[PDB]
Amino acid sequence: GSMPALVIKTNAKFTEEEKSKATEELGNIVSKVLGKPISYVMVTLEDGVAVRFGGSDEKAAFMSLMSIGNRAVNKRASAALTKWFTDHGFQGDRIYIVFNPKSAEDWGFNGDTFA
Amino acid sequence: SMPALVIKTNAKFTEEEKSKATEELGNIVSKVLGKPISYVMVTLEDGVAVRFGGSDEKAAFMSLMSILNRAVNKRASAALTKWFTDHGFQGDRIYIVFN
Amino acid sequence: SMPALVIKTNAKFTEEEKSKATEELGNIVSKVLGKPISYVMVTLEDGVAVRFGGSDEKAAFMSLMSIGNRAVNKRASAALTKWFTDHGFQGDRIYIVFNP
Repeated sequence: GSMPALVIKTNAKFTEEEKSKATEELGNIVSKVLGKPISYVMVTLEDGVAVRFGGSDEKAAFMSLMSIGNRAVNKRASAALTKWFTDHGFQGDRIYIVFNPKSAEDWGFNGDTFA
Repeated sequence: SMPALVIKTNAKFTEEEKSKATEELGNIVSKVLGKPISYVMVTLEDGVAVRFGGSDEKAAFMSLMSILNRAVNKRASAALTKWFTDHGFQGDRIYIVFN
Repeated sequence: SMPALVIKTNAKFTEEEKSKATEELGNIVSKVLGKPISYVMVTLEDGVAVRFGGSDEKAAFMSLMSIGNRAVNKRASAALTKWFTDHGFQGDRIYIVFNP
């Protein structure tokens, strides 16, 4: 799981400072669970999004975790990312996490691809 | 058969900057993919909270969806990244994912 | 097994307009994918800068994420497009991509 990117959407409304802290902390979580250095970790966080999950528009979050190229790692990543949100008052079953792995030739960085 | 380019950045653009970006980046995609000019869906969200390499310096995330190959992906990465480096972004803070 | 519909538009919606849209579009996903609404995620972003066919006229982009066929995809496209055309969008400015 190299070059990971975590894209987050939530209907919660965060201050600018809350988002700055969130991208740091969620990025550090990604770095830790995937065993990748923080220098390649990308995090995007969009708040104030209209979200409905299970028919309810209560607080919820949608996340996609993308990376270059695992049952075990996915479970640890799901748990750790979900814990950041439950630590901030979200119900865990309203945290939707999807994983999108990619081949090196499908990842652009620094104007090139790693293939 | 029409590609889609989804763009997110923590940079803040004026309306004219957004208008020019979706036109120019859309035309880059059309040209590199061998599609007609304007035959592309482009979305651009600015002011997004972004962190890359631990830093909240200006950065951009792009997803390019086309119903692509190793060679075309490299040309697309270079051409899209050049647009951003020409507009003040660091080349190593541009992530492009191909689908 | 939990589908997600991600919507972006350059239209501007009120909070009440967004609430109604996520409800009705989510109900369409439930029906066309044959999944209970408890499994369906909908996100909606308005005020997005969009260009489609070279034009920044009112338009909507949708990505439907669900594990998996031509037949269901055709019905999904038709039903989701009808919601937008019933709510003031031009049909040829509705773009839907499927990600299995």
